[PDB]
Amino acid sequence: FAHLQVSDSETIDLENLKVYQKVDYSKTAKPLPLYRECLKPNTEITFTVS
RNA sequence: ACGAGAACGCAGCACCAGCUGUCCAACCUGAAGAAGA
Repeated sequence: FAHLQVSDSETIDLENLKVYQKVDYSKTAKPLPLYRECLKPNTEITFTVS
């Protein structure tokens, strides 16, 4: 990494935003208090990482 | 009633002329918002 040059991410789309619920997996799908807006699927982002 | 008396070592004259406090040098190195809210 100290000889690698990782860069930032490029543009992430604005029309691909979709709020989602966080759920539990332990033998039941009980919702959890914290929610968050997220990014909807089938979105493509690009980089320039060499 | 003195080898004496009288007699400015004084007058004119720029410590001055030319000369980059410059040249080289990355404020740089190493470091996830996860996690049982």
